[PDB]
Amino acid sequence: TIRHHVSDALLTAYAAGTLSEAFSLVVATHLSLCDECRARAGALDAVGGSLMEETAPVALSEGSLASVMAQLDRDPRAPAPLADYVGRRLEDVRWRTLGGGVRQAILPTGGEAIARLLWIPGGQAVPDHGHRGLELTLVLQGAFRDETDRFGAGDIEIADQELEHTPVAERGLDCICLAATD
Amino acid sequence: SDRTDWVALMRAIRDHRDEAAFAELFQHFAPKVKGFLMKSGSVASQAEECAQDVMATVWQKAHLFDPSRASVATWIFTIARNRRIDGLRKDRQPEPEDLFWGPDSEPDQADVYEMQQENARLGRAIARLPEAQRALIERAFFGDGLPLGTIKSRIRLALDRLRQHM
Ligand SMILES: [Zn+2]
Repeated sequence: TIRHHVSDALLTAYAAGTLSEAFSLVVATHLSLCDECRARAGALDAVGGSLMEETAPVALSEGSLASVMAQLDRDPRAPAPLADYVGRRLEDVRWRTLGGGVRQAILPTGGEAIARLLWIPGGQAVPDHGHRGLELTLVLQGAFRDETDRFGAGDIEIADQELEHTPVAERGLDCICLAATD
Repeated sequence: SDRTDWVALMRAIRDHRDEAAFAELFQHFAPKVKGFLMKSGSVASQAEECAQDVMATVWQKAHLFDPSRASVATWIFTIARNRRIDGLRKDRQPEPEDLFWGPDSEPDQADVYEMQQENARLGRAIARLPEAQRALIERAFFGDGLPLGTIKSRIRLALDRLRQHM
């Protein structure tokens, strides 16, 4: 049961579309794993649709309708969009080897925020630093313990600069996550 | 006005590739999508470019529209904001997995009637905000306490239904 969601502020940014590709990637992968946050985004989208509908129209150049009508045609743990950044299954992505059994595979994105898949085996821990901005983590498999809480499959953590990081992954299965930093 | 019955017209496109219906939609939403994108800070020419593109997408992804989870204007807003934003992305805002009703079925008339109701309530609330809270809202959707509760609840509710069907 997902007990950790995307903050209202991140959901508002996602609904506004002002988010950087990386963060949008994590937020939306959660959204396709968590119906609760999916319903929240929806209410937020509703605000946009209303502002939309209540905006003074601006005429298009003549012929626009006619123009457009002419050109009209008559892995279960990596699913929302994440699947587009990774091939068939998670076992064969371009994995780098790092500090012991941790492995990471950077994902290609626009914007100035970075996304990557972290592979942390049971028992080891993700070494980490309190970033300058905001870090988003989404567990896709297994889980890991921050002390302030736990995070299992589908749960998302939102670190802030005020933080202290200490995460050790649960023993059992390997905890694979999706992270994004700015 | 049945020519204005957006939901109905979207079903027209979904099931019969009703081009008149599409024109009906376009003549209403295109100019709004344009004005909206300009308030967002786009240049007329680039707005009209996007407007047209958004409308073409409305046609292509017509089947993805679920009248029990959003109004047509919200769905369209969804397609306008997911456009390319250079400094933030290469192609489009990454969006969640597509949950749609297949051609075999459709959401309950009731769930739809209610979704549209709560939406109309949000619209109304939005409209009467004193000009200060109304700007707070706009600044968010343009650059940078509403009844979202009720709407959030229906979608949550409508979403569960969609799940049993699949
Ligand atoms: Zn959630």
